[PDB]
Amino acid sequence: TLKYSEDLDFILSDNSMTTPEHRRNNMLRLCLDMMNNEDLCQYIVKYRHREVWEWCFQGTDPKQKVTSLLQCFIADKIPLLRHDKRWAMLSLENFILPLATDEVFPKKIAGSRLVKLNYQDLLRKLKFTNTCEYALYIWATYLLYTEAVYGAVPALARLISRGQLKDWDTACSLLENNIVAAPSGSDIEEYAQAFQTLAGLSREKLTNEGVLKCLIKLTNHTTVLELSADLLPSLVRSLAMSVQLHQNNIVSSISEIKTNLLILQLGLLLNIVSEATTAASTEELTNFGAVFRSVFVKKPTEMSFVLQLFLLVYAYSAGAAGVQLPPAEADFLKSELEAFATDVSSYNHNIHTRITRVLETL
Amino acid sequence: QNRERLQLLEE
Repeated sequence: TLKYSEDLDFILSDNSMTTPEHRRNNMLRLCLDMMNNEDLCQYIVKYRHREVWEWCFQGTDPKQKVTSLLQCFIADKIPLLRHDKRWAMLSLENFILPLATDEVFPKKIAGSRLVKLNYQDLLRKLKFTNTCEYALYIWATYLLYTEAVYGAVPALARLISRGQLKDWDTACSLLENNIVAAPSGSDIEEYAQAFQTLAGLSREKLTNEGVLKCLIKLTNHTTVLELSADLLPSLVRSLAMSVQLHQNNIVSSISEIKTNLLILQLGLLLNIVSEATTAASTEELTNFGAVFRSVFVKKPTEMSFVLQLFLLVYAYSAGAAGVQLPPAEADFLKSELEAFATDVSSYNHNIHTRITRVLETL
Repeated sequence: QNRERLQLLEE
């Protein structure tokens, strides 16, 4: 209709002819209409999507928090198609990443009375009321795009360690997805930083699946382990005590949460202990001795992936600490490891390859 | 299927 068309001519005022407050005020009034009127939204998307978008994103500045919030709502309310290049008007490195990693959000808006009422009213309706959370959301929802973002991996790790949010799944996923498979020396130093940050978190964070996947992914680059070597025995203790805490779930388990957790902690152990023989000999990891004894005595015909993984990580620990297993114990281990190798060979060359290496010492 | 099998180790 007209009505929408004339409304939009009005609200989309030339940004080069207005003050930032007036711009901000028109954007507020636009968001609030769109929030209140699905029909206006359909209209924009069918007929004026490019002009509304170029108007909203003509200027972006992560220091203007209220405008940035409104702009995150627009991106979320009338997103462009995935491959539309006008997504580049929201710079990952200079707008989105800064907003994603800055928890400070103003609690007041400078403005008339009606401006402030309109703002409160919008805030009560928005999916998120600050740009840290909205910008993480936009980034992971619409822009998991994207070439790796420079400075993203350590800045996200720093954001997790400050601990302001109650859920890290999105931060962690974006951190994980911005680790490349063939990092430059510069990426590697960023990866080192981020790993030292995450490895410095409370022991509780070592039970968070998101954080563990980042830690596994970062530790895939062995040069990250060398640059951070003095932190490894400490991480290994934490992980080995956690595994020991839930050892009842290693042989058998009816818990998906506990099983995935043990698999991810053992996968992280494996990453560290197969590459750092000094860390493989950390004393608490050798208390995996107890559990292996349990398993060896009361053999089981059935071996789950978690138990196989435990035994592999154990074989690394035993070898580094100079544990000598009597011939029965060594042959059971060698033998269960060879069977695990036959399973994993078609689907995880990394594990197979670690098993092979270890079997050379058996 | 969606079971954790550590394919993450290979990226």
